[PDB]
Amino acid sequence: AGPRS
Amino acid sequence: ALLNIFDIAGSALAAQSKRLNVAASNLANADSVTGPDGQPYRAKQVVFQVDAAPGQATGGVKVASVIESQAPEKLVYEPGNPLADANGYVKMPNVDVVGEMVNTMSASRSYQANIEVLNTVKSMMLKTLTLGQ
Amino acid sequence: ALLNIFDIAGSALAAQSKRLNVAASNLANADSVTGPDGQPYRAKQVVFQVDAAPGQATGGVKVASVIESQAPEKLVYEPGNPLADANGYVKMPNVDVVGEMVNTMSASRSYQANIEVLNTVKSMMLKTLTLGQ
Amino acid sequence: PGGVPGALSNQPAPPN
Amino acid sequence: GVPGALSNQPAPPNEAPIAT
Amino acid sequence: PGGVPGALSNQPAPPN
Amino acid sequence: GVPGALSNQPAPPNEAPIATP
Amino acid sequence: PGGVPGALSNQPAPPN
Amino acid sequence: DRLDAALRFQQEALNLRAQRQEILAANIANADTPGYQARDIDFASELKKVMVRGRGVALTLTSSHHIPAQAVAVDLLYRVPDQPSLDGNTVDMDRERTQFADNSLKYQMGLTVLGSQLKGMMNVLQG
Amino acid sequence: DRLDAALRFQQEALNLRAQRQEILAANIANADTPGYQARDIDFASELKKVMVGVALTLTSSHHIPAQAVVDLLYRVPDQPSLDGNTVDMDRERTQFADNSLKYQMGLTVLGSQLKGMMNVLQG
Amino acid sequence: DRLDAALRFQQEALNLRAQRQEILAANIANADTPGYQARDIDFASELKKVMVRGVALTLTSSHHIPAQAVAVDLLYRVPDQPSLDGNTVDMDRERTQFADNSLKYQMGLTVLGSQLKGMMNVLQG
Amino acid sequence: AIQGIEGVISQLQATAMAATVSFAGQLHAALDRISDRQAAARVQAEKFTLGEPGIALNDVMADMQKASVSMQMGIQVRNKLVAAYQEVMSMQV
Repeated sequence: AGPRS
Repeated sequence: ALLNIFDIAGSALAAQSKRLNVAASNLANADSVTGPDGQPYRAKQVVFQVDAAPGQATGGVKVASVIESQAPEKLVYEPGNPLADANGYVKMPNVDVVGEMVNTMSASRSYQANIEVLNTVKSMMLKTLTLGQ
Repeated sequence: ALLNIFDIAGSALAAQSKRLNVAASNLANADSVTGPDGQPYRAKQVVFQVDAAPGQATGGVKVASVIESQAPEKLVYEPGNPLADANGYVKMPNVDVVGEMVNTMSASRSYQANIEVLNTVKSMMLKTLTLGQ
Repeated sequence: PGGVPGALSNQPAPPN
Repeated sequence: GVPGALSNQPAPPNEAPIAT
Repeated sequence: PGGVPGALSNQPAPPN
Repeated sequence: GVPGALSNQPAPPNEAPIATP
Repeated sequence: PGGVPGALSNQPAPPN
Repeated sequence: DRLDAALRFQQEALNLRAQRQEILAANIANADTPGYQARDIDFASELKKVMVRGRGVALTLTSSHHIPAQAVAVDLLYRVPDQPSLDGNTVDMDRERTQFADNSLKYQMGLTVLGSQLKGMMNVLQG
Repeated sequence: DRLDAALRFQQEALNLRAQRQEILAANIANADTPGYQARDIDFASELKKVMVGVALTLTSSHHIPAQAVVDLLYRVPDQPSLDGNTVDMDRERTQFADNSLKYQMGLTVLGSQLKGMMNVLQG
Repeated sequence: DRLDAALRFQQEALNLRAQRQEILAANIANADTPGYQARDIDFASELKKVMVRGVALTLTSSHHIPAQAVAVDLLYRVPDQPSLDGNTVDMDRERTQFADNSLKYQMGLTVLGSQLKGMMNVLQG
Repeated sequence: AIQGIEGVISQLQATAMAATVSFAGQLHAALDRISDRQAAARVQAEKFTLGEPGIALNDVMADMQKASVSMQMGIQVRNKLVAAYQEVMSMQV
C-alpha cells in the first residue's frame, strides 16, 4: 500500500 | 514580511550544507576506482534554484537535484584490472580538486553570511515586540 | 511543558561529556601495550539511547553502557615481549586516531549546542515568569 | 535502539 | 515530499553496502 | 532555472 | 541507582591500580 | 578529607 | 466562563509552543543518536484541533469519597530527511536550529500578546 | 479614524522597511544561484504610492463581508560574473545593515508617538 | 493564624529552595577538592515532611541569660564517571540543577509576591 | 441519613410529577466562583512546585493572572455596591 495515510 | 526571512535563510543554510556535502563527497572519492557495482564514481553537483512558493518572483534558494557531471571520464591504462574495457582502460573520476576546495570555502563563507543575516533579523524581531512597552 | 527541556539538555550534556571522556581515553592510550592484568587495552565506545521512559517518544540521550570494541586487536611482532603469544605476536589497541579526533570535535560542538539550547530555554521561562508584567 | 555515536557507526561495514 | 517537510510515515532505513 | 553553483558554472566551456 | 540520581549511601572509594596483585 | 587539587592527585601512583 | 473563553486562544497557543519547544529540544539533544528519526508537530492543525475539540469525558463523582478521573496527545509527524546518513539519523541540524529560533520568537510573541490582553483587562478594572 | 492618520506614515514606512529587508535577504540567500538577478525596490517612490478600498455592502447578518487579497527594480550590475549572477556581496551587505538601522529607527519613532499619546491619557 | 497558614506552603518551599541553593553552591565550590562526594536534597520529600510536621531555658527571673536551645537527610548524588581523586561532583549536572533551582526560587518569589499583592489589594479601599 | 433518603425519594417523586431570585444568592454564587478560581490556581502552583509531571509554568502563570483578574473584578463590584448602598442609605426621609 506504500506510505498511505 | 520578516517572519518569512527565517524560512528563506534556513533554506539557504540547507542548500549550502548540501553543496558542502557534495564537495566533500567529491574530494573523498577523487582516487576511487569502483562503486558497489562495476561503474566508476561520477562526480556530483547540486542544482540551485529560486524557491518562491507564492507568486512574488524571488525568495530563497532550493536544491532541485543532485546530478552527475557528463565530463569525459579519465582513462588510465591498467589491463590487468578486471574492470578494464576491451582496450585495457579503467574509468577514473573527473573530480576537479581545486574547484572542489574553492567550492568548500565559498560555501562556508555563504553559510556564515546567512548566519549573520539570521542573527540580525532575529534581534530586530525580538526588539519589535517591545514596541511602545 | 518547557521545564522538561532542562532535563533533556542536562542528559544531553552529561552524555556528550561521557562521549568526550571515552574519546580522550582512547586517544591517550592509543599506544599502551598492557593493562593492569596483562590484557591489551581494547578501545571503548559509548552506547546512546533515547530517554523515552519518562516520556513517550521524545527524550534526551542516555549512555546505556560503555562497550569494548570487539574488532581484532592489531598484532605486532615481538618475540622478546613477555606478553607475546606462542607465535610471537603482541596485541596492540585498535584505536583509529582520526576517528577519535573527529569524535572529540563532534562531542564538543554538540555539547556547545545543547548549552545554547539550555540558555535560551532558561531565558524564555525567566521572561515567562513576568507574564502580565 | 541506538548505537555508538560518531566514528563506529559512520563507516562502511560488512553485513552482520 | 519537500526535503524538510512533515510526513506521517518514518523514512526508510538507509544502508551503505560494499558491493551490490 | 538556475544551474550548478560555484566551480562548474564559473569555468569557460563551449555552449551545447 | 541510575547516574545523576540521589542515593542513601556514599559511592565506594575510587582507586586505579597500576598492577593488579 | 582532601588533598592537592590537580595534577598531583589525578595521576596514578604506587600504593602505600 | 467568559474570562477563560476570551483568553483561551493565546494560552493554548503558548502551551503548544512550549510542547513543540520540548520536541525541538529533544531533536537537538538527539543530534548524534543513531537510528533516531526527527519528530515534530504541525502547529496550525494541532491548535485548530485544540480549539475545536477541547482540552475527555469526565466521570461522575457521585459522593465526595468517589475518586475522580486520573490523568489519561499530539500527532508526532516525522520530518522528511534532507540528506542520507549511514547511522540512520534523520536530525538535520540547520533546519532544527532555524525552527528552534523561530519557535522561541513565536513563544515570545504569544507571551507579549497574552500579557497585553491581561493588562488591558486590569487597566479596565482599575478605578 | 484620526488615530490611523497620525500613525499611517510610520506604519507604512515600517512595513516597507520589513519588505525591503526580506528582499535584500532573498538577494543574499540566492547569491550562488546562476542566472539570478538582484532585485530591489525604490523605498521613497513606494512610500509615496502606499501613503497616497470599497468594502462590499452587507445588507443583513448572513451576507458575507468583502474578502481582502510593490514593484521590484533590477539592480545595476557592477562586475560581470560568468554564471549570470549579478548579486554583489558588499553593496547588499551595506544595504542590509542600513535597512536594519532604519527599521530600528522607525520602531523608535512609532513607539515614542504611541507613548506620548499614552501619557496624554494617563491620569 | 490564618494568614500564616495560607502563606505557609510557598514560604516553606522558598526557604527549602534557598537551602538547596546553598548546598548546590557548596558543591560547586568544592568541585576540585579530592575525596568530596556531591550531596543534594530530595525537594519533594523534604517539603512534604516539613509541612506534615529546641528547649530554651525558663527565664522565670527578669535578670538572667536567655541562653540557647540549639534536619534534612543529605542524599549522596550518584556519580556519573569515576575519577582518581575520588571527586563525585559532575559539573554538568550541578550546573543544570543550579540553574533549575535559581529559576524555581524566582518562581516561588513571584507566586508568594502575587499572593501578598492580592491580599493587600483586597484591603485597599 | 434515614431522613436524607426520605428526601431523595421525595425529590424522585418531584421529578415524576414534573415529567425566587435572591440577590444574596447571586452574590454568594459569584463569591464562591471567585474562591474556586483562586483555589484552583493555588493548587496548580502547589503541584508544580512539588515537581508533578504534566504541569506547565505558562499555564500556571496564566491561571494565576486570571484568578487575580477575577478577584479584582469582585473588589470593584463590591466597591460600587457599597458606595451605592451608602448613597441610598444616607438620604433624609
